[PDB]
Amino acid sequence: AKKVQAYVKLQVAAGMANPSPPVGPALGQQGVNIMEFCKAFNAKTDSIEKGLPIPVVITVYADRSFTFVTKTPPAAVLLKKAAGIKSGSGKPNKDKVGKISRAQLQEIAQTKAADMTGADIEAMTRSIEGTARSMGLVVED
Amino acid sequence: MKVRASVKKLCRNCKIVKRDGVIRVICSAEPKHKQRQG
Amino acid sequence: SRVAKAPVVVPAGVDVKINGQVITIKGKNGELTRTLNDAVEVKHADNTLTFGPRDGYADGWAQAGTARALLNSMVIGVTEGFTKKLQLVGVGYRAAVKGNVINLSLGFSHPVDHQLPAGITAECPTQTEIVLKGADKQVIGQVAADLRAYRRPEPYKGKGVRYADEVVRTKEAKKK
Amino acid sequence: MALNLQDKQAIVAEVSEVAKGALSAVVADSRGVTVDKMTELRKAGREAGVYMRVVRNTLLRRAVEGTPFECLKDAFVGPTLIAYSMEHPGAAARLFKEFAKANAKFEVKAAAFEGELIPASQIDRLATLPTYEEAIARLMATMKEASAGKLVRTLAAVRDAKE
Amino acid sequence: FNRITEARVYAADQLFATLDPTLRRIDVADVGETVLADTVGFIRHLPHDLVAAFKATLQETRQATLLLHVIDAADVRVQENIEAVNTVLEEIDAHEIPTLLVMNKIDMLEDFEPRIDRDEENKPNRVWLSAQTGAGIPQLFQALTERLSGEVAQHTLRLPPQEGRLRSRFYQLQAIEKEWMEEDGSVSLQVRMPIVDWRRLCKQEPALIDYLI
RNA sequence: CGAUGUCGGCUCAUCACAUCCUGGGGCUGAAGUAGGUCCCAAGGGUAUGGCUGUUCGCCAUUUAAAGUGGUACGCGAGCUG
RNA sequence: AGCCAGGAUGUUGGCUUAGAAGCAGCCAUCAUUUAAAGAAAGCGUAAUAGCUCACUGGUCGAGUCGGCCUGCGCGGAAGA
Repeated sequence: AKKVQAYVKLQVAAGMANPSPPVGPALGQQGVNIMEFCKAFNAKTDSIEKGLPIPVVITVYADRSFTFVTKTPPAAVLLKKAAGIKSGSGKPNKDKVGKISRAQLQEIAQTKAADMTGADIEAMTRSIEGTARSMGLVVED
Repeated sequence: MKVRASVKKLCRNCKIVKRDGVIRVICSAEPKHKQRQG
Repeated sequence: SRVAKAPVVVPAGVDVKINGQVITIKGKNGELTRTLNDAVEVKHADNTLTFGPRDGYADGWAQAGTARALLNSMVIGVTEGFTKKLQLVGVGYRAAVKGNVINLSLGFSHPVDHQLPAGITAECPTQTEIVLKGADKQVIGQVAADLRAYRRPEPYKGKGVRYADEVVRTKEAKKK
Repeated sequence: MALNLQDKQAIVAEVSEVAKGALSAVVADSRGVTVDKMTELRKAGREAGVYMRVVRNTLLRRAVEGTPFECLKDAFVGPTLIAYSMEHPGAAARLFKEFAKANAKFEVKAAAFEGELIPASQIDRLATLPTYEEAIARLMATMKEASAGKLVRTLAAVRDAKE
Repeated sequence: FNRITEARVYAADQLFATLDPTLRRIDVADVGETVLADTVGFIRHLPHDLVAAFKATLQETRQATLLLHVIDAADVRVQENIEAVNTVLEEIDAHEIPTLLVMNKIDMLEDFEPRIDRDEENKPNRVWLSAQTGAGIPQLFQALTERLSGEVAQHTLRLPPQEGRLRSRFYQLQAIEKEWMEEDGSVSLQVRMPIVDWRRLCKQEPALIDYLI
């Protein structure tokens, strides 16, 4: 996309993370509070499975709002959370480690529908294929 | 710059130009590219 | 060629006035004739500003299109002005106005001054900035940079007058 | 304009959709964010499936090539961005009032309703066709003086839907 | 030169196995960047006028801040070669330079496990190598790491959520010695830099963080 | 070859510009200090001593600079030998 | 040619690693949407997030972009 400042989506892990890597100079780069936001985040660690990494779209005003906005975990992340591999290949598609069934990918388009331009769920699942192959994880139904 | 008897160019922003009789040419990648009197 | 045959069209407030090759251009505040025309038989009508090469010249649309571009610049001039934000920056620097002379401060022992030829004036929203305002589109910017000329800004911190906004070279080699 | 076949298949898209056109709809655009299409791509996506479709490359020397009706209520297509949008069967007027009711952002707008295939009208309100496709104005307000056949639908809704 | 550089410099039994000085940079724990340039190999009684012509090529050696000196370990020629080398070193100045011997070719001998070999705290050290295996290196670099510096007062730096810029500078220039994040974005670190860094930093940054001077 | 005196020095200059400085600019691996090149420039100016016949070369100390080369290897109807 | 606007979802690809994600790398780099958009052509950031084209709609209204051959010319080109 583009790379100099704007709004901050931040790939925050669920559960506590007050210091730097998600909300420190990261989120302190808009001068945003750590506490209540993390409280706002931790309050939302309830529904999202606890400890799960997850991008969040901050609402800010002139005052830089504490409001967070939840996002689905990424499909590739859904795969790494599927096959359970600690480490994706250094040459994905070429290098490989395991594989994953399509039904997972179906569930994936089922949740990633929130992030698809695809005109169909199959196209969505295929954008999930465009990451599925892309991780080096072998694709199967 | 230089006076390389051959001129050619050194970026994509490079462009040949006439000034006076002399064949100048410039870029803006770095000025140093300034060929001339080729 | 393109614009060279594109008609100029004379705006109603503005008053074009052909006289020989040159054309006096009374206007909202401008009123002159930068133009001089070696070749092209440019001409007024309703507002219609004729061009196209006259005799044989080869300079034909070159000079002609040039002429349009000029008067067309010019009439827009007799409307109003041009080049601005002739900024300066860096510590210790400053600038000022008086009459037509312009103050500038560039670490030199002698104070920096030069006085504008008329048809243009200036202002100091800050010492950091000199805004310009001139009736005719050429001379204003030319002299503006000619105002910059005393100190082409230095790469290593950008000190030196910087004509307009104008991102420049910015290297950091052989420092500390 | 582009390559030959592309323009050709484009016109084929227009006409075969013309026969398909359950209800044409037109919208001028400008800001043109990708989300535009995606929004309609959800308006025409799984929120209610396909039943309206988007197209660009739209000219007075393009759009008229596309219909036997030709420029009629269709000459409007051409200038500026025109994400021209025809609705599809099962949608007699679904996504036809939606434009102006989701209107705000200089895009998604009924342009006072611009159907061609059926409405034959422009810059005149045509929420009527949207005002059909309905039961509640037929079943309660007139005490079922519309759902009891065209014969009473003729005898009611002079105040409701030009009949 | 090969193994230390991961660079292409061919080597064979023959004399004149190298010609031409050759620059490539390397790592160092206390100045990071570290320029290298191989010299031609020597013989007994190398020609007079050769050197006189050759001062250009060795003109790099003179300034050189440290005379690393490899030596063979197979020849009985050992001593002599040193005496050979010293010879020309004399005539070309800069034999005042601190040096670092490397008894290369430990392979044949199984002289020792490669080791530090502090001749003293001064370290004109012998170093235990077999370069084609080059097994001895880490001690070479480490001993070096002792041998060139001038400011190891380390500091344990810290900040509250304002450190991305710190981690920034540290990766930007040299090294955090250690990165340990801690509560409420307060974050402690350790760093060791030569002082010029200390002041370019103390100047440019507010450095009210003030662990570095 | 019915004669055109030959090396070095010594009085004396003369031009070229293929620049030794000073003069004007381009880039720089141009922080500034300075350089390096390149361009433009011929206005003027550009080391006494040691050693040797020397030109050189070397050496000691200078100066902003100790530029090149042409000119019967400018200069013996001016000397020097 | 300039000009109006869009520049997309997977997905900051996996690996790397403080951090890499269109732009420390690495190898994969697809699938989607659409006229349109590359897991990328350039800038930027410690990094994150801007910035521009590639892409296209619109605009505007006739020509337009090149290689090849070829006469005759410029540059190279300083002296006593």
